[PDB]
Formats: sequence, C-alpha cells, structure tokens
Amino acid sequence: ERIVLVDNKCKCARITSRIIRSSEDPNEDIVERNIRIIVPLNNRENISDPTSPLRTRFVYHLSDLCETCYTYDRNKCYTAVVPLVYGGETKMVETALTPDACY
Amino acid sequence: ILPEVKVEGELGGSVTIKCPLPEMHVRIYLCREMAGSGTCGTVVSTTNFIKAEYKGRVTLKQYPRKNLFLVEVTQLTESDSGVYACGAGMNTDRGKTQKVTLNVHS
Amino acid sequence: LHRPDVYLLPPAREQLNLRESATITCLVTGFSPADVFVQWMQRGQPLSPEKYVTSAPMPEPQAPGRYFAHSILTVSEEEWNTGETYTCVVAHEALPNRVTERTVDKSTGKPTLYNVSLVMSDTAGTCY
Amino acid sequence: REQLNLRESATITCLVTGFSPADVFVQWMQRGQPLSPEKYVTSAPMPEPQAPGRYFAHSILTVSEEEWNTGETYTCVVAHEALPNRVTERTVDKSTGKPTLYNVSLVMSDTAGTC
Amino acid sequence: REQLNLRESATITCLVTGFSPADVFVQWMQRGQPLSPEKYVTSAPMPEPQAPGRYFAHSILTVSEEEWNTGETYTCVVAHEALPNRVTERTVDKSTGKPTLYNVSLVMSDTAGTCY
Ligand SMILES: *[C@@H]1O[C@H](CO)[C@@H](O[C@@H]2O[C@H](CO)[C@@H](O)[C@H](O)[C@H]2NC(C)=O)[C@H](O)[C@H]1NC(C)=O
Ligand SMILES: *[C@@H]1O[C@H](CO)[C@@H](O)[C@H](O)[C@H]1NC(C)=O
Ligand SMILES: *[C@@H]1O[C@H](CO)[C@@H](O)[C@H](O)[C@H]1NC(C)=O
Ligand SMILES: *[C@@H]1O[C@H](CO)[C@@H](O)[C@H](O)[C@H]1NC(C)=O
Repeated sequence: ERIVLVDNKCKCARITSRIIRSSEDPNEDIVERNIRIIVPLNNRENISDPTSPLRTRFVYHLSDLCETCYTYDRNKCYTAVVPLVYGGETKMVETALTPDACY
Repeated sequence: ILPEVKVEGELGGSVTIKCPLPEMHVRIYLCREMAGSGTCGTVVSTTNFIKAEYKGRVTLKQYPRKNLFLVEVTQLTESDSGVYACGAGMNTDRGKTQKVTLNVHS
Repeated sequence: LHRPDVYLLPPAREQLNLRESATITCLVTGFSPADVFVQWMQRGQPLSPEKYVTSAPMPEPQAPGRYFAHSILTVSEEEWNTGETYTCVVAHEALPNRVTERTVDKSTGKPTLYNVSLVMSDTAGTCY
Repeated sequence: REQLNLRESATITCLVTGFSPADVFVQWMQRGQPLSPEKYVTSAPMPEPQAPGRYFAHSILTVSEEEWNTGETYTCVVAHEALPNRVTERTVDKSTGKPTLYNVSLVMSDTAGTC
Repeated sequence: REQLNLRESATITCLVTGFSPADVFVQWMQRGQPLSPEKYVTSAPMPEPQAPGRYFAHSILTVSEEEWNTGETYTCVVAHEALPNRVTERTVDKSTGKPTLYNVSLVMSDTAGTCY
C-alpha cells in the first residue's frame, strides 16, 4: 500500500506515504507521511578514514534526500592504506576496513 | 518485505525446509526467533555452529545452481515448533529474508 | 532566451465540496520566444482537445523578453478517489529534452499527518 | 511549494468560474485597497465543454518570497452583476489549510527496534 | 574500568579468533605511526575446544593512562591467507571503548519540503 519516496542507504531514511480511508465516505481522507531515520552512533566522521573523531552532529536536510556520509552499505567494500615495517621496510598495503563485504 | 512461506508436518517423523540462497554472502542460518525478548537465537548456521538442543537432527546443504539451500531435520518433538526464519550476513536480526512457520498435526 | 519554467496545481480544497467536477491547472511561464502548446495525456493516452483549453502566450507583468501562458482541464469529482495523475506536458525549442512531463496525484500535495519515528542504536553502523 | 523552495516569485491565481453573462471585473488588493492593479494580469471569459451558459476567468499576481513568506493575505474580489451585493471575495495565506499534527516517536532503546 | 580507577597504565587487547590454518601476523600502530615490536606481546596459535580444527591468538599493548586519556587512537592490523584483501584492521579510542556518555546533536529541517 505504502509507496516509497526515499530509500537512501547513506542516511538510512525511508520516506513513505499512505492515504487511509475515512469512515465510509470520500471526504476527510487524511494523508500520512512516515519517516524512519536510524542513527549509527558508533561511526566516525570520515567514514573511510578510521582516525577522525566520532560523529556527534547529525544534520538531515530532508529536501535533498527527496558528500559526507553517515553509515556503510551492505553492498560495497571500504578499503584504506597502512604502513607495515616488516624487516625494517615501511610499506603501504590496501586494508579491507569493512571485510566480509569485499569477498 | 519478503515471502511468508508456510509449511506443516502432518504428524512427526520428518520435515524439510527450503529458503532462497543469496549471492556474495558466506553465512546462512535458520534462527527460530521463538523468544519473549524477540532476539533471534541462531539454531543451525554455517561458519560452524549448531543448537545445544538441536544436535544430530539438523543439517544444511547449499545449492548455488538452484539459488537455494536445503536443511533436513529428522524426527519431530514438541519443542521444535512455532516459526523459523532464514537469512545471511553477520547480524542474525536485521539480516532475515523469510519468515516460515512450522506446525505438526499430531 | 531562457528555459520555459512550468508548474502544476491541484484542485482547491473548497472546490471539493459541491460534488460536481474538479479543475487542474498547468502553468507555463517563460519560453522566450513564445513557442509552447500543452497536450494533457493520462496513462500515455492523449485526452480530447475539447477538455483542456489553452488560450494564448501573454507577456509577464514585467516583460523584458519573457512571456507566460495558462491551461486548465475539467474532470469529474468522483474520479479522484483513484487519481490517475492527469499528466501535463510542455514543448519549447529552448529545452535540451524538449519535453518536461509534469503530473500530480491526490497523494502528492500537502501532508496532514506527520509521523516521524527516529530510532537510536549502536549496531546501525551498516545500513542493512 | 516547488515554486517557493526554488527562490522564485510566488504567483497566486483566482479561478473565477461559472459567471453568466460574460462580464466580470476581478481586482487584487492588499492592506485594504488595491495598489497599481496593472501589477496582475487577467484573462477574458471563455466557454466550457459542459452545461449551456457558463464562463470562466483567471488572474495571476506575482509577489516576492520575502513578502509572501512573511505576512499579508492578498485577497481576490469578483464583481459580477448577479451577486447579492454585486461584490464577492475570497482570501488565502500560508495557514489556510490544516494544523497537520505531528506524531514524533523518538526511541533510545539499543536492545529492541531498528526495524 | 577498574584498571583505569588506579590511574597507573592501561592495557588494550586484540583477540583474533577462529582462523584455519595458523600463522597469523599482527602489528600495532598509534595515530598512523607504527610502534616498536617490543612494546607489545603476541601469543601463538592454540587449539579451539568448541571448534574442531580451528585456532585463536591474543595480543596486548600497554601504554600510560595520560596517552589513553588524550583521545590518541590505536589499531590492530592482522594478515591471513583467507582475508580477501589479505589485510584487515579494527580501531578503538577513549570515546568508542565502552563510553560513559552518549552526546548527540540530532537536527533536521524543511521536514515538509518537496518530496516526489
Ligand atoms: C577522508 O579520507 C579520505 C581518504 O584519506 C580523504 O581523501 C583522500 O585524500 C588523499 C590525499 O590526502 C588521496 O590520496 C586519496 O585518494 C583520497 N581518497 C579518495 C577516495 O580519493 C578525504 O579528503 C578525507 N576527508 C576529509 C574531510 O578530510
Ligand atoms: C506511526 O508510525 C509508527 C511506527 O512505524 C506506526 O506503528 C504507527 O501505526 C504509525 N501511525 C499511523 C497513523 O500511521
Ligand atoms: C500516533 O502514533 C501512534 C504510533 O506511535 C499511532 O498508533 C497513532 O495512530 C498515531 N496518531 C494518529 C492520529 O495517527
Ligand atoms: C557535547 O556536545 C556539545 C554540543 O551539543 C559540545 O559543546 C560538547 O563539547 C560535547 N561534549 C564533548 C565531551 O565533546
């Protein structure tokens, strides 16, 4: 019944809508609008860099939804580079920040 | 939402359960979610695991060709009833993909 | 020479209180030089020309070179229980895609029941 | 609303409809009496495809957003020679609709929910 | 928490678990700078009673309390054949390790807007 206006996965906002029938009449058919955001709480500011401070402020301009990001996506891989000094040889290597989703 | 397939038993002795097999995921479970809290307790899953109660009566056979996985449970009792789920990923709740119901007329 | 801006409006709230009919207005402004006409299609099927009444291009109140036009259409009141969305369209030479289909439905419009349900957890790091 | 949020001059329409014979004199006034009525533009009467004997009209008033979003009402008037007092008028503003109550449902339980 | 009550030094652990076969390689760096191999100790793979043919290992790093209380960030990179990228990492700091405060600034605007 409910149509979907927004399915953003970066902000996990699911804007939908539905019109409910009145008490056996075509009048006062009140419309609805459901919004459901799920705040991460444990994610960093720069989601692709595990050194930036924690994410405190959350700004939601609903107009744009219907680029800084908030959450990860169940269908993508995040990677980075770190120095390793094995055998006194500083070396950069690609590290799967979000493993199990890079297979 | 995803389908709500329902199965019955017609007296105990055997039962068979089928759920869709997603791609690019290594974990597959059939948690029963029969708890007052609601937190689903994984019954039989890959990545090596099993239920303290459900042992020797539970097995999983994944078939990528049919995009399905098969679980066979021998016999039947009063405890293993109610509803069951299926899914993937590394979060038993929030990762489900079906809601199946198990009942027996015995 | 500017992009012809277009808009659409739904029937008035007090209009839906006599139970005779309803009107939907598609406003076309700009389109310099004045070259537009509107065809009101529904479900991809053009409606009869006798229903929509386009009149003429008219200069804007302050018109250096801009113009505007108005076109309405008449429907039945009892048909709005399903909407059908009654699409509008415009055509002009100063458009990259020379079509700007515009359509609205009973569902689209002003909401009267906001139901925000935000939730806070620590396992929401990944959006399942 | 798509016109308001785009930072463009809002246009209000007065849909005079159903007058016979074809004679009407629409006017737009603010704070009591009209100011430079040429500011708006109106259209001549035209027929309908329904019922024998009817005419419709139009009117457009252009006003900036910093004024429309802040006060005044911009009432419309219709001067037809069949009205009880020969003058009839309607009025709109931002709050001409419905209260549109909210139903905020904030949740701070990390254990159950998130679905 | 009890260890921090003493305000002496803090120990951060890193529990690798359930990898077959053995020979995992673990290293520690602080805010993008690798640390000396002598500042931490790594265990050796040991059998897993619950899981047949599975191994696990430990690793601990010790630093002063002041360093832990200056938002300094530490990470535990690991290397194994099964790893798709062959390297994966986890990271924690004062704010993320079992915090005592959840400071939040939820802010939304233009809720009405124009949505299609
Ligand atoms: C967030 O982190 C990313 C990754 O470090 C930053 O973008 C990288 O910048 C470096 C140079 O400083 C480049 O070598 C990388 O190619 C960039 N990454 C990508 C994906 O292009 C980004 O600037 C950081 N954001 C902020 C606000 O600091
Ligand atoms: C408001 O949202 C909640 C959460 O989704 C839902 O349970 C409730 O039924 C909604 N109310 C209406 C009137 O839709
Ligand atoms: C308010 O929200 C609750 C759910 O949180 C829902 O049951 C109720 O119908 C809502 N009120 C209205 C007027 O829709
Ligand atoms: C908590 O948030 C406020 C702003 O809402 C900020 O002033 C303060 O520094 C925050 N607390 C900490 C410990 O950063």
